Amino acid sequence: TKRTKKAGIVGKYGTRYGASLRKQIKKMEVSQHSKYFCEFCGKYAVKRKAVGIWGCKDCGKVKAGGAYTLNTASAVTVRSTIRRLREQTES
Amino acid sequence: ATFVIDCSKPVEDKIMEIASLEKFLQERIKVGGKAGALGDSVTVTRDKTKITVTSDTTFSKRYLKYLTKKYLKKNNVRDWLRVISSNKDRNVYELRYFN
Amino acid sequence: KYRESKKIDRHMYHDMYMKVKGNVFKNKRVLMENIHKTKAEKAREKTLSDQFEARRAKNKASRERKFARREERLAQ
RNA sequence: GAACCGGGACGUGGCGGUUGACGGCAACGUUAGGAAGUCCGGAGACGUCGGCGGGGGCCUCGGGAAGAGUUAUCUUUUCUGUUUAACAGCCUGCCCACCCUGGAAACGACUCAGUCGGAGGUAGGGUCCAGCGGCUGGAAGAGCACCGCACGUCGCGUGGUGUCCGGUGCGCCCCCGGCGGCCCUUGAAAAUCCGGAGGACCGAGUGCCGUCCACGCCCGGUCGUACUCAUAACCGCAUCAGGUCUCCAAGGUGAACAGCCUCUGGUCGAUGGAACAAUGUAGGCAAGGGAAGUCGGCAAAAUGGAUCCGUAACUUCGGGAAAAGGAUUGGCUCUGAGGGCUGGGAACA
RNA sequence: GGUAGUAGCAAAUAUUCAAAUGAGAACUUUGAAGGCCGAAGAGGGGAAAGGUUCCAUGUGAACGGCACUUGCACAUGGGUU
Ligand SMILES: [K+]
Ligand SMILES: [K+]
Ligand SMILES: [K+]
Ligand SMILES: [K+]
Ligand SMILES: [K+]
Ligand SMILES: [K+]
Ligand SMILES: [K+]
Ligand SMILES: [K+]
Ligand SMILES: [K+]
Ligand SMILES: [Mg+2]
Ligand SMILES: [Mg+2]
Ligand SMILES: [Mg+2]
Ligand SMILES: [Mg+2]
Ligand SMILES: [Mg+2]
Ligand SMILES: [Mg+2]
Ligand SMILES: [Mg+2]
Ligand SMILES: [Mg+2]
Ligand SMILES: [Zn+2]
Repeated sequence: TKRTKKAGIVGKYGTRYGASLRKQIKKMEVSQHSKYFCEFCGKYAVKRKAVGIWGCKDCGKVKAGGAYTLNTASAVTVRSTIRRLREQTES
Repeated sequence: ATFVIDCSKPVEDKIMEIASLEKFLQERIKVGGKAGALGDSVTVTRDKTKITVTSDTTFSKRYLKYLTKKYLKKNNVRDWLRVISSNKDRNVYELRYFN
Repeated sequence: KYRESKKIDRHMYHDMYMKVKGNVFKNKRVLMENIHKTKAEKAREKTLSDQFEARRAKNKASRERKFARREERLAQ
C-alpha cells in the first residue's frame, strides 16, 4: 500500500524542520543512499562509503566522486575540457 | 522388577506385623492409576520376615518406599523406624532404628 | 522437501516460493491443498486436450478413408 | 597433583643433501625440511544501532536411584543434591571464505530482512576458518550425597553404595558469527609477534655441513597482597537519612532488572515502658450540593492495563490521535486453528 | 549561673518465649517462633580513599548521645608467602 502520499524517505523526520527543508534534503537523501552503475565491472553495486567516496561491492573498486552523487555535473564538463585540451596539445 | 522389604529386625523386636504390611501394600498399590488392582500384573507375597513385590511391568522402588512410609505413619511407628536401602542389594529395603 | 521429492518442479517451486513470500498462503494445509488442486487441474486439462486431439485425428483418418472409397467408386 | 611461559647449554635419536623434504589438478596438508645485508604484507587494531544464527552458564519439564518434609484425609506426590578444571591427543567442521567438474530464460537459487549468478548460478565433490563443540588422558584415586564399624578423654580413623537417561525455549547473563541501517560524525598509537620477495655465502662419503623436529638438563629478580569499600572502616568537624566508579543477579504474577510475595545469603541495628488530651506530622473516609472557597481548582478527586468499534477542526500531509465517543474483562467445562523427527496420493502411518 | 532536669530521644514495618553466663541482662551467646531486605539487595567482590580498622585472649577508667557481661573502644599477642 502507498504508505506516504509525498514524503517518501523524509518521513523519518516527522513534522520537524519545515516542509521546504525536508523537500530540499530529499534529493540528497535519495541520491546518497542509491546504487550507481559501475563502469569497471558493469554492475549496479556502487555505494557511498563516506562523503565523496564510492566503492563497488562486486569488483571492489573505490572511486572519489561527489559528496552525495557518484558523479557531479561539473565533473563531466571538466573531463570534456581536459580531453579537448589534451587533443589540441597532442595534435 | 522384583523388590523386597526386610522387616526381620522389627519382627524379632515384636513391633511389626508382616501380614498387616502385606495387606496395606495390596490395598494401596496402584496399577494403571487405580488402587488395589494388583491382579496378574502385580503380585505381593509375604514371608516370616521379608515381603516381596513383583510386577511384570516396570516398577519404581521409590513408590514402595513411599507406601511403606505411609504405612509406618498410619501405624504410629514412623518416629521409631525408617526405610533405608541396603548397602549390597539394589532391589531391597530395610527397616531400622535411628538413634 | 516437495522439490526434493519431485512432487513439484523448479518452476512451480519458484512460483510457490514467491507467493509464500507474498503472504498468499496462511499455513501448511492451504499451501498443500493449492498445490494438489493446481496439479489436478493441469492433469485434467492435459488429458482432455489429448483425448480431443486423438478423436480429431481418428475422425480425420475415417474421413480420408471414406473419401478414398468414394474416389474408387467414381473411378469404377 | 597435574600443566604452561621466558631464557641458557649441551647430549641422544630423527630429518635433508638431486646441498636445502614429501603429497594434492586445486583450495591446501604433513611433527622436521638452508641462509646474510636489503625490501614488503599482516596481526596488535578499534564507532554506534537493528534482525537472525551458534556456543557456555542459568532457568525449566519428565524418568531412575539416595536422603529428607507432609500423611485426621489425598498425594508413584513436595524438597535437596545427582559434579568434572588448566593442559595433551584424536574427531567434528556452524555462518562465511576458497577450490575442482560443468555451462544456465520456461531463468534459477535464496534470507526474518536482504541478496547471488557467463566476472560462471543451481547441482555434484572437496579445502579452510570458530568453537566457551564431542571422545579419551588429567580422572575418580578427587568433590558431593547416603549407609555402616570404631576411639568414645587427643586415631585430621576405617569401610561400602551412587554420582544415571531424556525433553524443551521470541526465556535470562556472557562470548562468537554473518547481514543490514546511520554519519558534512567513518569512530588511537606503539611495544611485540608471524609471514613473505631476494639468494651474497655455505658440504661431504662413510663422514661432513645444516636442522623452527622429539626426548633429556639448569634457572627464573624487585615491590603490592590483611581488612572496609560504606544508613559506623572514604568525604561531609560525628558511628551525619547527604555524596562517592564498577562486576554477579533465582522463583511467581505480570509486556517488563515496574509494583507486590517468596528461595540462597543477610538481618530485626535504629534507647525502652505506660496512656491514647489539645495542637501538630503522615495517611483515609464522609450524607445533599459541586469551585459558591481561593489571587489562582493550590491540594485532593476523577482517568488509567488489555481487546473490539470509532475518532473532528486544522495541517508543513509527516501529524493532530491514546483525539473525542462507546462495549468487554472472573471461574469452570470444552471446540477449532497455528509444528518437528522417522519410514516408500507419504494427500499416509 | 537562670534558662533546665527543660527543648528534645519519633524516617528505613518487629519483636516474642525458654535457657546459659554474669554482682548486675529489654540491649551478650544458644535454640524456637513471628517479620523485613527480595538478585538495578539490607547478598557476594573489587577501583579510589583509609591504614591495622583484620584474627585470638582479656578489660579498671573514658568512648560506643539509654544500657552492656559488650566492641570498628582499650591492653597484650598474631596475621599479608
Ligand atoms: K584501543
Ligand atoms: K555497522
Ligand atoms: K589457561
Ligand atoms: K626467506
Ligand atoms: K591476598
Ligand atoms: K577499594
Ligand atoms: K473557583
Ligand atoms: K480575583
Ligand atoms: K560479666
Ligand atoms: Mg535506532
Ligand atoms: Mg524459566
Ligand atoms: Mg568416590
Ligand atoms: Mg626463499
Ligand atoms: Mg578534614
Ligand atoms: Mg508471563
Ligand atoms: Mg544488573
Ligand atoms: Mg574484630
Ligand atoms: Zn564494480
